[PDB]
Amino acid sequence: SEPLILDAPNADACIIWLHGLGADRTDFKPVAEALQMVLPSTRFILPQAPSQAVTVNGGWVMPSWYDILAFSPARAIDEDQLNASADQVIALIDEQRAKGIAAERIILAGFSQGGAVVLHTAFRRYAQPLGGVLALSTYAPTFDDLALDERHKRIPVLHLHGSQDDVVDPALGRAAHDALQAQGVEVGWHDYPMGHEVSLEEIHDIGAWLRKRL
Repeated sequence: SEPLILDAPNADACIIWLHGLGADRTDFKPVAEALQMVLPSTRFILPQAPSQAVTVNGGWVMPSWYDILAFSPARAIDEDQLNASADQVIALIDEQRAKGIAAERIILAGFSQGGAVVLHTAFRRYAQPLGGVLALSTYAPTFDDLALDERHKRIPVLHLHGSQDDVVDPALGRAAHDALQAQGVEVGWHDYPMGHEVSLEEIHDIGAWLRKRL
C-alpha cells in the first residue's frame, strides 16, 4: 500500500511518521491531523509497512518493518529488512527534497518498531542530516554501532515512553536516548504513567517540541 499523505497549504516542512509492528498506516492519522493544527504548513506522510513473516510471533505474516528473531536480545533482528525499510524512508525523504522541502525541515517519527527504523535512518544510514527525530515507545538495536560525524550530531531528538510499557521496556527506550547523548546529540526525554500507547498529553508535548523547530 502507498503512504497516507496529509498535505498542507504551501507546505514548507514534512514529517514522515512510521507505525509499529503489525499496525496500519492510518493508525497515526488522528495524531497527524492534531499536529497539523500546531503546524499548518507541515505535510505528514504515514507509510505502510509491508506484510512479512515475523519470526518471534510464530512466523505469521503481518505488517513489519523488519523481522524480530527473539524477545531477547533486542539486537536479534533482520538488519537487511531494517535497511530495506530505511531505504523506503530515504526514498520518501529524497522525494520531498526534490520538491523543495529543506532537509532541515524534514523530521522523522516512529512508534516502537517504526521508531527503531527512523532512528536507524537518521543516525546510521542517511548521509544528509535531518531536521529531527521523534522516537515514541521505541528502541534502537543498531545503536551498538553508532558512530556519528559532526554533521549528524546537529540532529535534535525527542524520546517519549510510557513508564509502564510492557512491550518495549522503558529501559531500552532510555538506552537509545543515552547512546545519542553519549555522542554529543541534543536529546530530550519525557515519560508518562502509561503503557505501550500514545496519550493526548504526549501529543501536546510533541507539538510544542516541533513548534520550536519548525
